[PDB]
Amino acid sequence: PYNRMKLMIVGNTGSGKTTLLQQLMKTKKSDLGMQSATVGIDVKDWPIQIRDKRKRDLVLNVWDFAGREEFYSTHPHFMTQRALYLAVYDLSKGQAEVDAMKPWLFNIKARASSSPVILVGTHLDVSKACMSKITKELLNKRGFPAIRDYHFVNATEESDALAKLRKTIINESLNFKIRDQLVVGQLIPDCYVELEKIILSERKNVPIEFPVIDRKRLLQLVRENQLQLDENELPHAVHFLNESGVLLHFQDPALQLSDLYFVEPKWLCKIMAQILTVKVEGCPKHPKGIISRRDPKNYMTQYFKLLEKFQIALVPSSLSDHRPVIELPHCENSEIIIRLYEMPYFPMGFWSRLINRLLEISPYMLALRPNRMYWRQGIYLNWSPEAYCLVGSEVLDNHPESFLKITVPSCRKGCILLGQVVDHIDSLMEEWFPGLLEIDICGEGETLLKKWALYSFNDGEEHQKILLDDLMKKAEEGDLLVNPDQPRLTIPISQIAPDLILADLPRNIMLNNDELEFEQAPEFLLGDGSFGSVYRAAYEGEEVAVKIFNKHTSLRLLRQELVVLCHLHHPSLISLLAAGIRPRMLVMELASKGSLDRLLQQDKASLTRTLQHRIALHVADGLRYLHSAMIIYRDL
Amino acid sequence: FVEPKWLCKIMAQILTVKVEGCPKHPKGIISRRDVEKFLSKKRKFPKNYMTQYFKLIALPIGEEYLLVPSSLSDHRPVIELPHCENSEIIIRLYEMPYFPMGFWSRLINRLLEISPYMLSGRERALRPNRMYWRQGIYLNWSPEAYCLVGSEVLDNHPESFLKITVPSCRKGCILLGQVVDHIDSLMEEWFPGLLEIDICGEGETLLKKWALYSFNDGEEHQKILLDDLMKKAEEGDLLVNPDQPRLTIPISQIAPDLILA
Ligand SMILES: Nc1ncnc2c1ncn2[C@@H]1O[C@H](COP(=O)(O)OP(=O)(O)OP(=O)(O)O)[C@@H](O)[C@H]1O
Ligand SMILES: Nc1nc2c(ncn2[C@@H]2O[C@H](COP(=O)(O)OP(=O)(O)O)[C@@H](O)[C@H]2O)c(=O)[nH]1
Repeated sequence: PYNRMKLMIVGNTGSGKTTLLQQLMKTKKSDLGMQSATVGIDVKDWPIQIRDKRKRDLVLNVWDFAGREEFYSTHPHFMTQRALYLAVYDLSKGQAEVDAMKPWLFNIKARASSSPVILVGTHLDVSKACMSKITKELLNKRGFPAIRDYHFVNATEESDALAKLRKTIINESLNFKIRDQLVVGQLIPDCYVELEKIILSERKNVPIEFPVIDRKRLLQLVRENQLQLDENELPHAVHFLNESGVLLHFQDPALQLSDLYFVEPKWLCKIMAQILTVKVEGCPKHPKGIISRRDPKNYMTQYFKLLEKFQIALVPSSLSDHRPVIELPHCENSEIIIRLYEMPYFPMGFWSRLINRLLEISPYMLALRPNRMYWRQGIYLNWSPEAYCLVGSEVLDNHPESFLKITVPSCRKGCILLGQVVDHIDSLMEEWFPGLLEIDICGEGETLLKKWALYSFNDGEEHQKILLDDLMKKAEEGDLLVNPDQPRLTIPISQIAPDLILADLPRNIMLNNDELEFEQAPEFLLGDGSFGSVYRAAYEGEEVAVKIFNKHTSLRLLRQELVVLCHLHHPSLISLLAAGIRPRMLVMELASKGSLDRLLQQDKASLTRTLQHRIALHVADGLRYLHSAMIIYRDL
Repeated sequence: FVEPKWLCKIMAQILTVKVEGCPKHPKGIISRRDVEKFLSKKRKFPKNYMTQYFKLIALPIGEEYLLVPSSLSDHRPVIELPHCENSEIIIRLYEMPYFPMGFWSRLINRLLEISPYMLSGRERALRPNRMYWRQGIYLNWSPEAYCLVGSEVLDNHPESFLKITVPSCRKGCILLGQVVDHIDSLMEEWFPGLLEIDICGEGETLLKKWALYSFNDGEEHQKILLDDLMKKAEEGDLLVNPDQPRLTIPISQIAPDLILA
């Protein structure tokens, strides 16, 4: 059995975070009479030898996150889904700080959507006990994560309330049980436990200034002991240990640090927050937010290399919260495509990653350089009055949510930019915050995020753009135009959302449904292959092979495949001819003789002993072109 | 005006309109509805006169919103540029002891004419992008034609500067010439004291105009005040490095306006 969880503490800018934990841990000393606000996340671990019939002496680690808003950019890295979350009221300012909790709870829901949260009042000596009303009214079960219990400990001193809170923590930890698994008492191989023991023992035998450990040292320690791990067991073992928080290791190939292992996580977390606290009150030659290389044994390079790897370097935090007024050339309600991403709150590490994803993409419309101005919530990378992209962030009147208004020109060069930024935002959103884009069939189908598109029938002077949900607009794919209740006038789909229709791709891949005849229902035209999804049809008067896609392939994935398939164009590689919707198909050249495997299986005599050379030459040419295109075929 | 207090405090009130909730306006943009609702007394015709007496404060934008160049954000945005090589940008500094009162709002108002290429109606127009702020302006026709006229502060210098950056191209030279001509007109009409030739200063004025150059790309910019480049262009057309008389840079790229380039 494995008995180890994470008890993360959550709250804002000064509350019972480092004070509550002391009596929760029953730390008697409390030598620091006046302690400062937390820098980093302050990892600590404390075992609970439960004095009852059950003897599961579980040891769990607390990560009491810093509450100041300047460290908020790095917190979502350490928000795992295998943990129990706390919250702190600061009941001194009752009925007000409960509202201040809502961004934190929303972030917890976005990151760890299936973990219980326990709310804890941290003031009784001062004041205002009506906060439990609002917690029972709007904060209970309205989009927020699954609240389990709420407490009102005095925090300054031990008491019956604190004991009840500790028992509640014990009960909720021992009854975690995500999707009926009972994590707190699951079963793992003993090799993992032994590796954890040796790692936490070696934690005390590393240099303080640099506890980073190379993979060679880990292979040394596995050799010194009698572990039964091989090269094929470490990639899962260290990942499981990382999920338990014993040591942080990163498996992203793009960020070239997977060789290093970060034992003693508190050191790494504290170093991550050192740059965010240094300032200069001198001459403001540089705008607020930008910074260059300014001040040990070769560690200086590794520092900002790690910051760049984490994308904390230009410091996206403390970066010019006020935006300068921007006056676009064409804003006559018809030359601009606008899309909105209405969400209840902005997730913590959203903008610092977003303005760090579109930033590095210089080869747009492909290498020329774009002008750019960065603020805490925008990019606005613009090339010319006819080619730009403004990814802003405003609040609508009489609207408590947060919006992400992307404004792009509607011309040829704007469709590409809109589809390329929408794809990046969607990928970020589904990769970092899966709890937001999560369907909710139970209850109303809110999904928390409503992606709107703005459209106006009148060619300018409409004075207002009508909203339209992107899913409802997507279901309107039967035709090619949208129209109101008064159908005398209509708007093409391409002008208001050129990403749903395959418009951001090069126009030489138009479906051209008028001249295409194709019978999907019969199977005698499926003869290409055997029980496949490819059919035979005729397009432009020529015999071709179409590839009908099932419901599995999403539109975004298909577009991401087509954008790289369209630019290949070699005479030894099957070249695309068209693609389109109704249904999601793909037309390509028809190989008259079919694949080579069937011929080898049944027509072994057809090869005239010199075709065996021509096939090899053509395949070699194809492989040469593919490797010249810096793409690896991987399955031939 | 029989009551000066009323006029002064009306100007003050228009300069201090604030709305809760962080509305869709970046700092320095006000809407007529907001200003009418902000003043507790919702007058009918005096509101029209107040919006019409701003011939002094609040320029009209789109007949529904007002720009207030004296209340714009004073935080210089983190702004990059297409070109960043020393041989691809022309930089002209205007060193001053201090910024006169109303200088940075007069410069913006003057720089809101849009015809540096259309030549005052010879062509139709060419609308650029703009990034107004209290101490600067950015105009962008293309990644090859742009202008950034903004204040700058240098290390260990108690003065204030007006660094103008343009691309080192033909359109960059056109923009530099137009901007320099307009700024010289503004300095001549509204702030003659900075251009005043002090006899006690012996040919020295509060304004000093520098051109930044670099013989080799990557090195630090060196300053030469224009009153020497005028004579050096009277003699020849090239600037020569005194240490190495082979690194020669034309005056067609350090200051094209001197030689009518
Ligand atoms: N353009 C074409 N002309 C002729 N035959 C083709 C063409 N494209 C594919 N085929 C053949 O039709 C069949 C299609 O195989 P396909 O690539 O769809 O297989 P798969 O990806 O493993 O299967 P699936 O996607 O259905 O799970 C194969 O036998 C292939 O050789
Ligand atoms: N009077 C009083 N002060 C408290 C109480 N709980 C916490 N504090 C104060 O809050 C501080 C804790 O700081 P903390 O929130 O952990 O720092 P942060 O995590 O970086 O925001 C301590 O210095 C305490 O003085 C309480 O119940 N009563």
